[PDB]
Amino acid sequence: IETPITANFREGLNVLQYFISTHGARKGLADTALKTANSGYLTRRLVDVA
Amino acid sequence: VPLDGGRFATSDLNDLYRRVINRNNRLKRLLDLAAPDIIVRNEKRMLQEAVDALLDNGRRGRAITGSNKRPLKSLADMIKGKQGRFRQNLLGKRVDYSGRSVITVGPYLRLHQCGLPKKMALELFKPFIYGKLELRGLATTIKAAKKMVEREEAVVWDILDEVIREHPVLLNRAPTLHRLGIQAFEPVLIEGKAIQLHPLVCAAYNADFDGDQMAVHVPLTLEAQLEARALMMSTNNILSPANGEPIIVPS
Amino acid sequence: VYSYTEKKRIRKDFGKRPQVLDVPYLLSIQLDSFQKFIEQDPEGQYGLEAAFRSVFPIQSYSGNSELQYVSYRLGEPVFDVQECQIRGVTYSAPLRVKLRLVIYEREAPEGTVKDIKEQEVYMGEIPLMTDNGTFVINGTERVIVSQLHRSPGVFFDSDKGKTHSSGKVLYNARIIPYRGSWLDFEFDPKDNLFVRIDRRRKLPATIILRALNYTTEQILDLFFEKVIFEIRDNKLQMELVPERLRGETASFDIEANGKVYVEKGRRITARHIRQLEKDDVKLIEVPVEYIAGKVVAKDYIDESTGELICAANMELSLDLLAKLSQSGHKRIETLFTNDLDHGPYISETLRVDPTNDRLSALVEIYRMMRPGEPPTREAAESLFENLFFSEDRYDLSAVGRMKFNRSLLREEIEGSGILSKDDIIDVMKKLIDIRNGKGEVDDIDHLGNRRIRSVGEMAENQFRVGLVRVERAVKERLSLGDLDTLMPQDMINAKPISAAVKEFFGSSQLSQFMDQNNPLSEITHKRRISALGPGGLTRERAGFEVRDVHPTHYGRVCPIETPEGPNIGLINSLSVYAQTNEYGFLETPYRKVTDGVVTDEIHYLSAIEEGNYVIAQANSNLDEEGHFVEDLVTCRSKGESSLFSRDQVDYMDVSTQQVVSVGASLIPFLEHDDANRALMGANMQRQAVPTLRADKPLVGTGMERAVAVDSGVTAVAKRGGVVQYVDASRIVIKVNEDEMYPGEAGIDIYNLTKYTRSNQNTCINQMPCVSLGEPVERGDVLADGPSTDLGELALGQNMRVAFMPWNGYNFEDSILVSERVVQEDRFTTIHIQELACVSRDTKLGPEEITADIPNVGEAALSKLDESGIVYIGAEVTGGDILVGKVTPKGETQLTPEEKLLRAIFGEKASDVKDSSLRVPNGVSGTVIDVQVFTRDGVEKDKRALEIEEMQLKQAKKDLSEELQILEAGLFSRIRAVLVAGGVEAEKLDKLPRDRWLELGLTDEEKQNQLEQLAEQYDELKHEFEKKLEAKRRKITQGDDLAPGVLKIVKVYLAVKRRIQPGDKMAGRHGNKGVISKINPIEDMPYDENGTPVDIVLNPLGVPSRMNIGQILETHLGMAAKGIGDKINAMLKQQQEVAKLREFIQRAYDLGADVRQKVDLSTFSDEEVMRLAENLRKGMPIATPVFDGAKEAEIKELLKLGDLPTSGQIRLYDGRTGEQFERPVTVGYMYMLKLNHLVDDKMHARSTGSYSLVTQQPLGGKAQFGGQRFGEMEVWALEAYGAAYTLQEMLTVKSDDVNGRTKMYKNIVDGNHQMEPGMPESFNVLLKEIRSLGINIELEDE
Amino acid sequence: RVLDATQLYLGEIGYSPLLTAEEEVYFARRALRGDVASRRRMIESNLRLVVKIARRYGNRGLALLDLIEEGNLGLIRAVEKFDPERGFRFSTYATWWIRQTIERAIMNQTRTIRLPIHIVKELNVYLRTARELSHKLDHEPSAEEIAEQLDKPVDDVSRMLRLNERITSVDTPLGGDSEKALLDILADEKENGPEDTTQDDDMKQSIVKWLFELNAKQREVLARRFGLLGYEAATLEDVGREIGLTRERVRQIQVEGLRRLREILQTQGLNIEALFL
DNA sequence: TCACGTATGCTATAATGTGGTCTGACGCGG
DNA sequence: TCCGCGTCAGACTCGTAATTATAGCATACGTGAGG
RNA sequence: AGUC
Ligand SMILES: O=c1ccn([C@@H]2O[C@H](COP(=O)(O)OP(=O)(O)OP(=O)(O)O)[C@@H](O)[C@H]2O)c(=O)[nH]1
Ligand SMILES: [Mg+2]
Ligand SMILES: [Mg+2]
Repeated sequence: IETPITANFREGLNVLQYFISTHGARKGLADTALKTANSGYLTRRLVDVA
Repeated sequence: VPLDGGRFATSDLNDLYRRVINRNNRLKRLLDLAAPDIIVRNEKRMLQEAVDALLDNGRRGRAITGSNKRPLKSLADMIKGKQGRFRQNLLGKRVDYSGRSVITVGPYLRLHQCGLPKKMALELFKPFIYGKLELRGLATTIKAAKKMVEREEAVVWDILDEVIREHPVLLNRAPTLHRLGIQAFEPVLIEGKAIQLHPLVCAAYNADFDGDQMAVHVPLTLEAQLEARALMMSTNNILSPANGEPIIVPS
Repeated sequence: VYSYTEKKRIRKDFGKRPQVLDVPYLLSIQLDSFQKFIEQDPEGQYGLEAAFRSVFPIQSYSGNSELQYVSYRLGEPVFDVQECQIRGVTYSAPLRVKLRLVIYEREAPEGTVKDIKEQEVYMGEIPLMTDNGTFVINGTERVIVSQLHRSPGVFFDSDKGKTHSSGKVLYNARIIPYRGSWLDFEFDPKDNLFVRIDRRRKLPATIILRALNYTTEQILDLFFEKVIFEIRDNKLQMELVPERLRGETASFDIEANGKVYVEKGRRITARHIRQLEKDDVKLIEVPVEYIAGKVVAKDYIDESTGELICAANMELSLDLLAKLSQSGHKRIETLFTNDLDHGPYISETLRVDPTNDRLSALVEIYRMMRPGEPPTREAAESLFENLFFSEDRYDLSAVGRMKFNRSLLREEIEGSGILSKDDIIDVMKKLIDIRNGKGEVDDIDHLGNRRIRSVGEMAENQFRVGLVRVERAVKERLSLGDLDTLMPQDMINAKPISAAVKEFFGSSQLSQFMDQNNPLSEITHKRRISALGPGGLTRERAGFEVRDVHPTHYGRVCPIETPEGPNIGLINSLSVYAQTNEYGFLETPYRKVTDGVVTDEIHYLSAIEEGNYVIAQANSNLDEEGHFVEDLVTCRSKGESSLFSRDQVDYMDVSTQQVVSVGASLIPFLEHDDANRALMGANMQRQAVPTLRADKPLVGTGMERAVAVDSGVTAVAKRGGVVQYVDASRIVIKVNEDEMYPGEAGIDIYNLTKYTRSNQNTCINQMPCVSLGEPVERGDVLADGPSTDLGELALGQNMRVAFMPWNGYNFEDSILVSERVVQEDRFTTIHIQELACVSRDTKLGPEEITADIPNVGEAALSKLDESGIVYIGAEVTGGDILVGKVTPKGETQLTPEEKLLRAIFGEKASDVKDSSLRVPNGVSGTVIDVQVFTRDGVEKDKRALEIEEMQLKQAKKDLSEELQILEAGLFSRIRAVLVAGGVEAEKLDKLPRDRWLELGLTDEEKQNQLEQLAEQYDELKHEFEKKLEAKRRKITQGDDLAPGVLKIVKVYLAVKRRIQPGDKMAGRHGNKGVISKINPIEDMPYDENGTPVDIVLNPLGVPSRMNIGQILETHLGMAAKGIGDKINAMLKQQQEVAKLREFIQRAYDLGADVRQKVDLSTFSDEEVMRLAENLRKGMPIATPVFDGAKEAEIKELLKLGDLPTSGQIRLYDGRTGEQFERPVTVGYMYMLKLNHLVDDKMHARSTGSYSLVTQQPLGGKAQFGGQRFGEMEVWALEAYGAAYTLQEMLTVKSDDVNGRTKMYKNIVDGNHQMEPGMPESFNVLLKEIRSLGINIELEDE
Repeated sequence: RVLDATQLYLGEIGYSPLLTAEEEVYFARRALRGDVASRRRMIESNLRLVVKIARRYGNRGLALLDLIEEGNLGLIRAVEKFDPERGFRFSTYATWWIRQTIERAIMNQTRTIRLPIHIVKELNVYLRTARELSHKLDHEPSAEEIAEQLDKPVDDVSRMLRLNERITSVDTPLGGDSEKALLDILADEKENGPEDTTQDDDMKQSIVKWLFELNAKQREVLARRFGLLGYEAATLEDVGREIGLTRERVRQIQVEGLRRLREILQTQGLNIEALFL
C-alpha cells in the first residue's frame, strides 16, 4: 500500500488507518488456512520420495 | 443395517449392483424374446453404463446421482481418494488406549514428566489394573474388577498408582510436523481434568496453553515401553534432528 | 434528560463526537425481508403475490381448461412457539389459496361461459419468523443467514494473461439474468468475437445477430463507421474526416486543394488536424494502391448484368476497384478500421462465421445446445426465442434491468425482463469499446456488484419452484380429465410445495442452528452475510481476491469480523448503520455538507453513489454549529483518501462507529489493538457463557445497552406506567392514561421465561429488573435476560488483574486465578441438558416404560416413581436411571454358562431386556422438569397421567388469574369513568362487582366507554372458555409422533459447573488462556491495603500480541473501581447527600472535551442514593470505538480515585510477605468464560465398540472414540526407531480383531506381548480390488 | 460428439417409420399370424409412444432410459395381445400396457428393501386419502385420522406408513462438509468389545477350575445337563441317558451342585456383587 | 386341499423424437 | 493449441436426522399344515 | 457452525 500507517498502537489508529490495516491482517490469516495446504503437500511429497 | 429408528441404511454399492443386475437380466429377457436390434443395443449401452458406474463412477462422463443429488460412491472411490482406504484406514488409523484433553502448564514437573488426570489414566490402564487386581487376589474375576473400578474404590487408586510407575505415555499434538511432535513422558497422576505439560518441550510441540489439546497414547508391550523410554523420551530428544541445535531451550 | 432505568445507573461517556443518528434496530434485516415475503401487496410483486402472478394463470395444453389465482391467506399458527419447541414441530401457518377453475368451449371460439369453479385449497404450511428473527423448525430455533451474490445485469471482465503465454488480455462480457441461460461474449487471441450461450461451445458472435435477422451490410453499418470513396475522372478521391487519421502515420503525400499538408511518412500531429479541419477539407486525392485492403460495406452489383461484383464485407483490390468503376459506380462505401481505436473485429468475425442467412444461424445455435437432433425451422425459432426472449424462462428482474441499463449508460432504469435485440448489440458495442481502449472493466468484488438476498427473496424462490412442480401436474390433469365433474383441489398437490419449502428451511446450508451462547452471539448471527450456499461461491471456488477487504466495505461490511477458518472472507458481519437499499445493495448513512456547512440532513448512499462524492472523515473537526474548523479536511473519494479544501467536501461519515460491526463495537480500546487480535476478540465474545451472576462491564463502549435491548432477550416495556405486581415469574404493569387505550383493559402482563434450555445447553433465565410500584416509561427494561445487567449487555465478569509472572503458572497465556473467584461463584455456569427416552414398537412387540426392570438395584429404583420416571428435584449422577424402559427379546438361545447363571439366581425376569435412559457418564445434575408425549391409542402410564393432572390444574390456574386480574383492572377503569359524571364512591364499592351489568349513567361519551368495557368483559368471559378448551385438548392430545414410536419422555437436567484448570478464558482483545492453577487466597499477590488480586496474567503475552487495548482497559478499569471504592467508603459512612452529589458531579464532568453533560442537581435525593448504591461496585465508563478515552483522561480519572497515574502499584507476595522488586500493573479487566470447558473436552478410552466395515475403533467422544493416529503421527514413529509402537498402533490397537482381544487377555495376564496379525482394513482393501476385477493374491514364503 | 446413451437411442427412434390406421391393421394381421418384420416394424414405429409416456412420469423413481426400456417391454406384450379385428385403435390399447409395465417396475426396483404390490396398492390409497385430508385440514394427516377415513385398523395404517420409510445412505457424509460418513458413527453391534469377550473367557476358564473343585458326581450331572462339558444341553429327565438313569436323584444332585457353588461365589466375593449382573 | 403373501393379467376414444448448474488452479500429457 | 486429469496439510467438536407415486380387481404360482 |  502506497500510504503507510504513521501512527502506532499506543497512539491509537484512526478509522482510516485501522481499515487500511485490515487488508494485511486478513491476508495473513487466510494465508494460514489456505497455504498450510501447499506447505503440507510438499512435506507429504518429500516423505513419500524418501 | 437397521438404524435404531427402525429405518435401514445401506452402502451405495447396493444401488449400483442393483442397477447392473436389473439391466443384465432385462438383457437376458430381450434376448429370449428375440427383440429388434435397436432395443437390444440400447440395453447393451445401458448395461455397460451400469458396470462402468459400479467400477468407477464419474470417469465415464456424468456420474449417476443417488438420493440427495450426490454421485453414488463406487468401488474405485473407496480405494482411490485420500479418503479412500489407503490414507484413511491403513497409512493411519484410529487407535485404542488413546485419549485427549486441554493442556496446561506443569512448571513443577521435571523434563521427563507430565501431569495425567486421574480419571483419564484410570480408563487408559484398565487391563493393567484388572491384571494386578487378580494377582493381589483383591479381585476374584474380571467382572468384579470392572465393578470395583466403576465404584472407583480407594484401593483401586493405590493399584493404579502402582501400575503407572515407570510406565511411559506418548503425548502428541496436531499438527505432527517433525518427530518431536510425539514425545514420551513418565506420567504423574493429578486430580483434575487437564494434562500438564513441561514448559521446555512446549517449543517442540509448538504448544501454547490458550486451549490447545493433546493426544495421549499408552505403549502396551515391553518392546513399545522400551522404545518410548529409550528413543522417544523427552530427555533423550533434546537436539533438533533438523539442525544440530537444542530444541529443549528455556523461553 | 435521562430515562428511569438510566437514573439508576449512568455510564460515564468519554466520547466527544455528538451522535446525529442513533443506532437503528439491529435485527432490521431479517424482519423487513421476511415481512415483505408474507406481506399482502395487491400491486408490489413481493413474495407470494409475485409468485402466484408469475406462474398463474396456468392454462391447459388443449386450451379448454385454465386455473387462475385469486388470493391467499395464512391460517393462524396451530401451535405457538412454546408448544412447537417442546413437541418438536415447525412453527408455521397453513397457506390457503383461492383458485378459480375456468373452462372454455372447443366448439365456440373462446367462450368462457361454461364452468367457473372457485374454491380455497391448502398448499403447505409456511414456517413463520419469530419477532426475534428466528424460525422454529422441528422444535429447534434456527437462523436463515442473508446471502451475498452477483447482482444480475452485465459484467465486463478480462483474463489478465492467464491463457496464451502470448500474454494477450482477452476481454469478455457476461450477461447475468436473475432467471435464465447466461449470455457470454468473448474475444479470441486473433481478435474474433465469440458467443457462448449457457457457457457451452464457442460460436462466432455474428451468428447471434443473423439469428436476430441481421443482414451482413446491416451488421457492418451497426459496428463500423463508413468511409466514402469517390472515383472522379481518373484520380481516386475519398471523403475525409479531419480527425480520423489522428495519431496515424501518413502513408501517402496528403494534398488538399493544390497544397501539401502532410509529408509522406510522417506522423500527423494536432496542428495538421486543426489546419485541415479549419480549411474545411472534404475531398482528398489518393493513390489507387491505398484501397488494396479496405473493406467494402454494401453489396455492389453490375446494373447491366445484375450479378454481384463484390459481396459485403469483402477485401477490395485494384482489379475489383477497376471492375466497379467500369460498371458505373463512382462511390464506394468502405469500413473505417484503423487498428488502435477502431478495430475491425466484427469484420473478421463475419469471415470466420460459417453461416449465411438467419435460418442457417438459428440451426447452428440449435445444433450447439441440442447436438445430433435434426433441425426443424419451428424448433430452431422456438428454442432461440425461449432462451432469452421468453417472459417465462428469462427474467433479469428490476435489479438486473436497472444495473444493465446503468452499465450501458441509459437514462431509463425500469424496463423489460427479456433481452431486446438492441440490448445485445449495445453490450457487444461496449465490449468492443473496452477492447479499443475507451471504457473500462467492471470489478466483481465491488459491493456495487454484490447484492444482498435476506430471507424473503429466498423463501419466494423456493416457493416458485414448488408452484412450477405443481404447474406440470395441474396442466397435465386439466388436459386428460373431463372438465365438469373435476374440481381444482383434486388436481393440486400440497406435498410438492410443502417439500420445496421444508427443504429450504430445514435442509438448506443457509438455515443453521442459531448460535445462542449469549445475546451478542444471537444478534450477530442474525446479521450475518454469507457468500456461500446455493447460487453462491464454494470454498473450492473462492479465491483470495473475494476474501480480502474491499474499499466499498467502508460503512457496509465489517473489515474486522470474519471466521478464522476456511470461511475466512466469505462470511461477513454487517456494519452497524448499514442497511439494504430497495434493490438489495448495501448502503450507509452520510451527513450532507451544503455550502461547507454540515447539515443534519442524512443520506443513505449505495456503493456506486459513494464513489461519486467526496466524503469527509467522521473525526474531521466541525466548528460549533456550522462548517469545518480546519481548512484542508481529510476526506475520501474515488476509493482513496487525502486532504481536500472545504468547498470540495460534499458529505461526511455519520458516526465513528459506522465502519465497524456490532461485535467489534463492544471492544473498548479497539483503536489500540492489532486488527487480527481484535477479530478473535469479537469472535470470542460470541463464545462467552453467561455466568450465574450477570456482571456489567466496568469498561464499556455504549453499544452495551443497544445490544441488550435490540436482542429481544430482555423484556422491554411497551406501554410503561406503574408496576402493579412483581414476581419471580411475571411482571404486571398498570398503564398510564396517556398511552392507555380506552377500548381494552389497560394492564400489560409480561410473563418471564424461567430457567430454560439453550441450543448450546446453556441457561436462559429472565429476572425482574424493577421493584414493586416503580414508574416506568416506554422502552424501559422490565426484566434482564441471561447475560444482561440493568439494561446493559453483560457477557462476563470484571476482575482485579495483575500483569506479572508467577512460578510458570502463567507460562504461555496460562492463567493463574484466585480461589476467591470460585468461592464467589463468579464464572460458575448453568447448563440445562435435554434427554429423551423413546418407547418404540418393534417386530417383537412394544417396549414398556415400567419401573419393573430386570437386574436393577433398589438404590436405582428408589429414584423412579410408580410409572418409572425420576421425581422432579431429584439429584442424579452418571449411570442412575432417569426413565426405565425394557424391550421385548425373542427366545434367547443362551450359552450354557448363562443357562447355569439364570438357573442360580432364578431371576429369569421374563422375555425382556433393559434399554433404560440413564444419565450420561460423568455428567451430574438435578432433574428440573419432565415432559411426556404419548400417542393416542396406547394406555397412558400412571406417571404420564399425574403429569397431565398437574398441567391441567396449572393451566386452569393460569387462565383463571388472567381473567381475574383482567376483570379487576377493567372494573377499576369503569369505577373511574362512573365517578367522572356520577359521584358514587362508597356506594359503588358496597354492592357486588358481579352485579355491575345494570350500572350506567346518562347518554354521553362516558356511556359509550361503559359499553366498550362491558363488551370486553364478556368477550374475555367466552375467550377464557375457548382458551381453556384448547389447553385441555393439547394436554389430552396423543401427539402424532414418528411411526414406530408409542411415547416419549423428555427429562431436563440442570448442571452447575465450577471454574477449574483446563477451562478456557479470554478478554475482549482476543487474549485467550487456559487456567493452569487455582491459588489459595493467602498465596496471591496483595496490595498495601491487603486486598489480593483475582487473576495473574503474563506480561509477555501483550507486546508480542500487539493488543494494547487490554492494558488501557486495565488502567481505566482500576480508575473506574477507584471511584467506586470512594463511593463505597462514603456510603458506608452515610455522610451527606450534598457531599456525594458534589463528588459525583465533579466525576461525571471530568473529561477534557466530554460530549456527555450530566447536570446532576435535577436528580432527587432518592434517585441519587439508588445511583450511588449502583456506582459503588465501580463507576461504569464508556469508551466509544475510535472516539475513546485518552491516556491523559484516564490518568486524570486515576487522580480522582487517589490511585497512581502509572496504574502500577506496589504488590507483596502472599507466600513470602516480601515486596516484588518493581511496581506491577493492576486494574480491572472484564473477563469471559468461553464455552470450551475441559469437562466437555476431556476424553479417554481403553477399549470400546469398533467400526462396521473397517473394524477400526470409532471417532469422537460421543461415540467413545479412539484418537486418530494419522499419517503425520505415523511418520514420527518412522523417524524415531519405534517399530513396535507403530505396529501396535496399526494392528492390535485398531483393526487386527484377533490380535486386540488376544493382547487384552495377555495384558490382564500381565504378559505384555503383542502377537500381531493382519489389519481387517487390509482384508477389505483386497476384496475391494478383487471387486474391480483385479486379481490381488498374496504370494506365500 | 454425440456420446450420451439417451440422445443416441432417441436419434435411432426418430429415424423410424410412423404407422397409419390401415398400415397398423395390415401389419397387425401379419404380426399375430407370426410375421418377423411385421412385429419388428410395429414395435419400432410405436417406440415414440413409449417415450412420450416414460418422459411423462419422470422424476418419480427410475431414470428416463430405465423407464423407457421397461415401457418397451409393455409395447411387446401390447403387440402380442393386440386385436386388429376390433375397430378401436392400437395407440389406445398400447398406452394401458406401457403404463402397466412402467408402474409395476417402478413399484419393485425403486425400493432397496423390495415391497409387494399388495402393500404398495394399500399405501397408494392411504396417501391419496392423506392428500384430501391435507386440503381441508390445514395440518397434515395423522395415522389415526387416515384410519378413521378408510374405516381400517390404526395398527395396519401405522405398519404401512412405516414401510414407506425410505432408506438413508450410510456412505453419505453428514456434517454439512464431507467430515464423517454415517458408517463411522455406527458401530458393529453383533461384535462384542474385547472387554466383554475377555469377561466370557474369564467365566469359561473359571468354570473349568470350578468343575475340579466340587464333588466328582456333582459336576458330572450339572455340566452334562447344561451342556457345559458334555456335547448337548439335556434336561433333568434326559440326564438318565448317561449313567444317572434317575429323575429324582438327578434333580436333588443338580441343585446340590448349585447350592455348594452359590457359597463358592459368596466367599470369592460375587453372589449379590454379581447379581446386578 | 386351503391359507396367505406374491405375481401375472387385462382395461380397446385417441394418444407415436428428451428438456438441472451455470466461475479454481497450476502442471503435464496426447 | 486445447481438452483431460491430477494434485491441493493434519487431527479434533457439535448437530440434527426427508420426498414422490405408481388403478383396481381376477386368476395364477408356491409352501405348510391339517384332515 | 466451530477449535489447534
Ligand atoms: O489453523 C490453525 C491454527 C493453529 N494450528 C496449530 O496450533 C498452534 C497454535 O495456534 P495459535 O493460533 O495459538 O498460534 P501460535 O501459538 O503459533 O501463535 P500465537 O498467536 O498464540 O502467538 C499453531 O502453531 C499450529 O501448530 C494449526 O494447526 N492450525
Ligand atoms: Mg497460540
Ligand atoms: Mg494455540
